[PDB]
Amino acid sequence: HMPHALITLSADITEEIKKEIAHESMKILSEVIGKPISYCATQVVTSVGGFGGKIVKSAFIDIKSISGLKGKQEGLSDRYCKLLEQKAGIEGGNIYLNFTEMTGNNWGYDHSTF
Amino acid sequence: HHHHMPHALITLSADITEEIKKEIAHESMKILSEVIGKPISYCATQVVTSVGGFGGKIVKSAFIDIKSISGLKGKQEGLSDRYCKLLEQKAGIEGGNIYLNFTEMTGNNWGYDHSTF
Amino acid sequence: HHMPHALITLSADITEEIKKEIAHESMKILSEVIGKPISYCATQVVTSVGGFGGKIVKSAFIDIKSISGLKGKQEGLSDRYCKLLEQKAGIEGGNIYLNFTEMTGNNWGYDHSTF
Repeated sequence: HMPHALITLSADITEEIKKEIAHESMKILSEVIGKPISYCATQVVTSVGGFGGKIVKSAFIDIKSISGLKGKQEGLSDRYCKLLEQKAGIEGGNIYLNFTEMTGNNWGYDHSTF
Repeated sequence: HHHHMPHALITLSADITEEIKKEIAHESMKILSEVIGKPISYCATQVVTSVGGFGGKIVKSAFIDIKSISGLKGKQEGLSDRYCKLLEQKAGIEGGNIYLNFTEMTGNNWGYDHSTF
Repeated sequence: HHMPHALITLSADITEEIKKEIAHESMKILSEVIGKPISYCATQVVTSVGGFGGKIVKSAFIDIKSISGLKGKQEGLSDRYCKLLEQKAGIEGGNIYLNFTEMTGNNWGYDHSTF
């Protein structure tokens, strides 16, 4: 399935906390999408962010994979919102998520495609 | 009367202050709300500082990823004009060094506050 | 008129100069493999904190987007970027994911307008 999470968040957090978020994100991907964690990936990007016209700690989480998302979107949102709430104090009302299934031909990994 | 949930992820490579980045995020959300037509409480924006190039040269540039649950069809031109005027005014980025993408998402692929749509 | 773009999110500890070199080479790769002139090839290099397989390690995610012109070139594109990131940033091929997306022109904005 090759799940990936690009997490763009604007909290003032330590680098350690960013690493813990990346770690928990890969665990979340494996547990909810159901694949072995060795193929789960995550990048955490620090941003300057706003929600509803206000500058507030917030996030956008871009989930992409070679299928495996259909029906699992709700569970992933609840896990990620609890995580960013727990590690960065970001409110659920200030987090957007996106889920996108990609065909193998448009998925690159280790010099090749699927 | 119809909920659209617009988002703009702005990746730009200008040398600008954090305050100017906040102003960009703020104006971006106003632009989204005014042009896509939704209440601004549902418009969101993240500004990401990058190292960037255009046309083989290293130059002030940006990539603006606009996403929503519909509401984009026909509004892309107006959005391109307002964002290019914004990044030019605040960061000095030329219109010829900004790319934008527009993507309409189905509700089931949109997460918010522990649930989906 | 393909307008290729590469958004490179990588978590290596590299200099700003090296990041410019990656962006510079990225546009050349776009121009050479998609077959277009480089004047419309564009790239952003974004520094992240990243992991692969539950561990924190240098890794990358590469978002390749254009108005078509990708169909069939993805294999070649993955090979060049994986070699580029290995050579300039020491990132292993097994810690790089890539995505390819063809956009219709009406959903492609540039210089105050669309296509």
